[PDB]
Amino acid sequence: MIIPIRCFTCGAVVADKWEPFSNRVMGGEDPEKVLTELGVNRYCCRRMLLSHVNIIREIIHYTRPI
Amino acid sequence: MTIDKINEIFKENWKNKLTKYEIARIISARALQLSMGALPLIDTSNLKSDDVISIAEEELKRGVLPITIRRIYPNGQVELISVRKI
Amino acid sequence: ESRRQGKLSDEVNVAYIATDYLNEVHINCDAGRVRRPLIIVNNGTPLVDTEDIKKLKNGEITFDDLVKQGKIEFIDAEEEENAYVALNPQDLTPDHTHLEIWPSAILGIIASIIPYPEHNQSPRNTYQSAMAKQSLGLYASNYQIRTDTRAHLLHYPQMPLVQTRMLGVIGYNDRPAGANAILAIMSYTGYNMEDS
Amino acid sequence: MPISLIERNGLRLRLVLENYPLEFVNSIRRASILYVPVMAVDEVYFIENNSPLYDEILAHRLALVPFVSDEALEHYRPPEECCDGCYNRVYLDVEAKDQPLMIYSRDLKSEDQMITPVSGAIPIVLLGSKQKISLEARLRLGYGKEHIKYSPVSVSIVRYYPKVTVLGNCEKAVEVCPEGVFAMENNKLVVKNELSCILCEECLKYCAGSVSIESVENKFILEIESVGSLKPERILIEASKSLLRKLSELKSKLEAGK
Amino acid sequence: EAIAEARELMLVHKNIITPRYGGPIIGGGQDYISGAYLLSVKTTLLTVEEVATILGVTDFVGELGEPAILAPKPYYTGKQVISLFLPKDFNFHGPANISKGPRACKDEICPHDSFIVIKNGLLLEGVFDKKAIGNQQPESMLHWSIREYGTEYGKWLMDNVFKMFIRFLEMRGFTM
Amino acid sequence: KGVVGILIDQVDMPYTAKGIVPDIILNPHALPSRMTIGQIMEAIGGKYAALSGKPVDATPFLETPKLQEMQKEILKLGHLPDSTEVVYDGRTGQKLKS
Amino acid sequence: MEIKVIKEEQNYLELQIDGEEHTIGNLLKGMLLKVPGVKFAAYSLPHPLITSITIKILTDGSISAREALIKAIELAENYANLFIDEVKKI
Amino acid sequence: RTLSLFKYGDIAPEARGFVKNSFMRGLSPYEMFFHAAGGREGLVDTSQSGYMQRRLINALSDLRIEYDGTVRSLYGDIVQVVYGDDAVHPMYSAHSKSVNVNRVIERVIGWKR
Amino acid sequence: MMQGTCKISSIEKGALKNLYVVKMDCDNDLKIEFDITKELSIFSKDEEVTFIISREKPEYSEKDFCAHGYLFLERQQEDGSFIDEISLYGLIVKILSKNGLINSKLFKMMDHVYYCVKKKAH
Ligand code: F3S
Ligand SMILES: [Zn+2]
Ligand SMILES: [Zn+2]
Repeated sequence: MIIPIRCFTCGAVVADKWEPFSNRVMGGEDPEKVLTELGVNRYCCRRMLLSHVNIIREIIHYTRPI
Repeated sequence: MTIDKINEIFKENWKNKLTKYEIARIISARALQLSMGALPLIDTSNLKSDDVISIAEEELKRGVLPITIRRIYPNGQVELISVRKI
Repeated sequence: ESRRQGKLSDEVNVAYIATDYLNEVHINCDAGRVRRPLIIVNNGTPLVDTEDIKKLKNGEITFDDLVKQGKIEFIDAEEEENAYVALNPQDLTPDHTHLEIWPSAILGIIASIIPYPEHNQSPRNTYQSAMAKQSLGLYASNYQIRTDTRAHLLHYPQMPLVQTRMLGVIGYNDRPAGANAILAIMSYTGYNMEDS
Repeated sequence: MPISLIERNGLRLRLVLENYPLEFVNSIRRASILYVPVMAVDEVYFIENNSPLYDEILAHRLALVPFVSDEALEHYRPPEECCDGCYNRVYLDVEAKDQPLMIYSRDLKSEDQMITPVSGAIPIVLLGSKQKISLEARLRLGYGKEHIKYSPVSVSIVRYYPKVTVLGNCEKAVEVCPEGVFAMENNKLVVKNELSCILCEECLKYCAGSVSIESVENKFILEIESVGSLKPERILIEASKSLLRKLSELKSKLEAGK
Repeated sequence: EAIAEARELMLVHKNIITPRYGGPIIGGGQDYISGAYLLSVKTTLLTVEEVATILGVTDFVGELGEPAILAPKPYYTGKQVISLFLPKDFNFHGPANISKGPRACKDEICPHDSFIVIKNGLLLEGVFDKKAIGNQQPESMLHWSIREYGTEYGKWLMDNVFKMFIRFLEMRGFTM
Repeated sequence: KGVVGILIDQVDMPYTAKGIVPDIILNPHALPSRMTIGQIMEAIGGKYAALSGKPVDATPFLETPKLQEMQKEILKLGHLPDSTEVVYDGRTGQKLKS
Repeated sequence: MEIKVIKEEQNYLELQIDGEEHTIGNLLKGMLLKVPGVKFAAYSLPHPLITSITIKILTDGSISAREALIKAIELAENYANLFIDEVKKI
Repeated sequence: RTLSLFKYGDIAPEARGFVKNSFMRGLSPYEMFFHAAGGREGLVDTSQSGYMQRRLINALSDLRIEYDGTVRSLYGDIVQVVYGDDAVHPMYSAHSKSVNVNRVIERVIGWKR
Repeated sequence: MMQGTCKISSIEKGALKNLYVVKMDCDNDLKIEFDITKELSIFSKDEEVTFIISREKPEYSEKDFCAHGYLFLERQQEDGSFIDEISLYGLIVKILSKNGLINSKLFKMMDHVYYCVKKKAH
């Protein structure tokens, strides 16, 4: 739904690098270069960002009333 | 060779040997009557386990049990085996 | 030819059966026949050319326009008795009558999610299809306002890094049911023996 | 028995350890993960939550947020000697008006000003229109042996010390090494980054007679990477202090039995 | 009475040999066989620390003896470590499973470790594989051990030596 | 298919020289008799996709990139082309021989 | 931690420690293997789901097993103190 | 012809299901179809076995070994004068053999042979 | 109980991965070949060395090759020569003789022996 706070494999924090990465990649930059500039060097942490699906944006339109 | 030599070998082999069913029956009976208030026939002061089945096993291993197995042969002959110090 | 020119219904299929003893023509126009599309080739040249592809890529025409122009036709299993089909354009012959659109279209929608399925043994590909219908993920975007008797929800779903072309068509990348794991292949502690 | 610094780059610290046994170095590597105290969210008190995320999901997300703990190891009671002086309170009270709103880590307010989130740009939750959250969390010290949220590092590495020797000359070594240990300088093979060698031995199946690869027996390389709560040098000292505590307790219990 | 009968007649180690045929129905599987092969091959050399790591998963406490190799460096052998668990009067001669191909020699003079030689409980030749420790293999070395030393010995052997194979796979590394 | 047999903490897992730890460990004995090469190919392709940031298409008969190009690019990005790693035991700290 | 003796002699000791795991067991085994007089030393973790280890020491009789264990603990403490001293000046 | 990709009356090896690739190199589309067709009948792969075992159990349940060595029914009928031929349990057999004499010889003089 | 001076003739690979075979030519029409690995490979292909086989532990240094095992095999060939085999707990030492080790009443079957090879170039 929303980006995890930490990488699943190691305990590195990845949630604060999601907005810069996604904003710059849809701006036309190379994903590998953006990831290397952000400091994400291990592929365990790179799969966290390269495979995230932002579903909370769709879900906020159908939140349970309670 | 009463009927066959194999039958004589069989009966000679099982003459002074206990089958596993007899051992199981003796141990179960001893444990059942030991849990009902009987006094153990061994020390039972430095044994590893203090349950009835372990005490019965140790009582059978060192012959102290005054129990006799009655084997009834199909022709009517009776054989008696004693486990009290054999 | 009449069907390809728009003067006959596209629901009509015709087969000619010639044998040492039989000389028959069969025409079928009823319901319930399973048909598949093919590109019509003529003298070793498919009727879909570069200009049609260019007009298709920028949105001027669609698949239905190619069908209505007599370049692609749906044929049933009995009309295909007269068909000589080529998988790829580079093995075409003046004796060929049709060309396959997509060689991977012999699979269904679940067999279309397997990466490298032609490198696996077939029973494992069959078991995959059964197990893919039992996995937990996101089944609907409005799941929180629905009332289902039983339902599941994976908290952090990921889309596969190794993709297939059908995953984006069917909308699986928006409703995924798994995650990407760092995998090691080794013997460790004996707790992964025989399917653990 | 010295210690040599390789590199200090932000949250990473890399060292060379000489004349230490591998058992001690691996025990340090494990203790820096398992037995170093860190401030983290223990439980959350919810008043209202209209967000798309459930209470348990938000609680887990808050528990995974790092907090600065350098000054908290002398003002707060560790979990080994279990209110004031035990817990800290952090508040969050947000609401969206008419358009979706994203809640970050800078929206968390701590009663004690020395315990703050490491980064203020961590996305917590996205709120829809008119949705609101108001909660209150309690933070306490803990060890990574209990929950991995209390671990102060991300990676912790000990590897062998390499010895790379160039015997002849071959251009394949530069091609096949994944670590970039070799380079070509004036038509000859030289070693640039010897300490980056991971003893892959991939160079020995191509440059069989041109390169020699060994490991130094008494030297080891230690890498740790902090997550933000503590500086890398404090973690290595806290791990050794934990080892000393355990050893002293075991020794006392042993000597009290003979 | 029910508990006593279950403990006397139905216990697992008393039923290692199946009644359908005279063979063991309990034995080694997948990592056990490859670990035994990798440990018992004649190229395996071990140090004191590696030997202590391997033997730490068992019940063994005692003297290791001298290493098989004394100079230039002190090294133990996998066969030497395996021999610590065989009875000191056990003898066995037989081929190994790996002897299907050209490496088969059908005699004790084999440069491929294809023929198993045990004399006085000392593994001097051959490897351990499916034909020596595998389950459902009648007239194997494990079957003869169980038959001639009791099912309690088989229980003790399966609980001690079969862990060493897994530990050695963990140390050696086995991948595909 | 399989069932979870044990859960192991990150300290006890085997780690690579970069400190990476597996999320799941698979037994090598499950592959040879079932002959699922696509899983090893997918592991290599996934490592390549994570390292390079480039799309990986595994559509049958039409796979791009090819395996050899993937392995060359994996080598150029700082890893071994055959997708193997140097691994240490987390419980003792000793390097595995393979 | 909580300890208890399984079997003790002058040249043999089997010690069970509750609340400990690989971190202390491996260190103690490695320290024991370098104590002069120790013939065999190993540690075991009987079940990974339980936090408990077992230490097994065999000596030649010139030194007691308990004395060897105490010496190994002292060696480990010296190493830890030296590490603490040397980390503060990098 | 099996598929529309092939000529009328073609009985060449590739037209009738011979795969010349390996799993390492990958299968062709029609090779994949042929492989899936070959393995279809293994997917189909007990009441008869259960019925037979039940009939055997109900036929044989009353037989017992006596102290005589004889196999008799609980109603007294004699089935075998001695069990088997040597009164040896298959569970204690040396793989159907009462004694393996070569094994005994190996036990006694195997250390010098 | 059995000594000699001899020269190495060949060092080949063998059946297994890291195995190596050191063939040797000795005096008194004696031939010896034994298995080694990379760790124990300290021999060149044309050097003079000295060996000894005895039931007592010899004197050895860090630059020699010393091992102990069991003499477990002896066969007689068609020409009247003997094949003797010592197993260093897995590593085989083969000895070619005309009188044998047991047939000559030097050793018994399954004796524990010590095998040492030292370099003549002290
Ligand atoms: S190829 Fe590479 S990293 Fe080390 S041993 Fe060989 S150099
Ligand atoms: Zn990571
Ligand atoms: Zn052979």
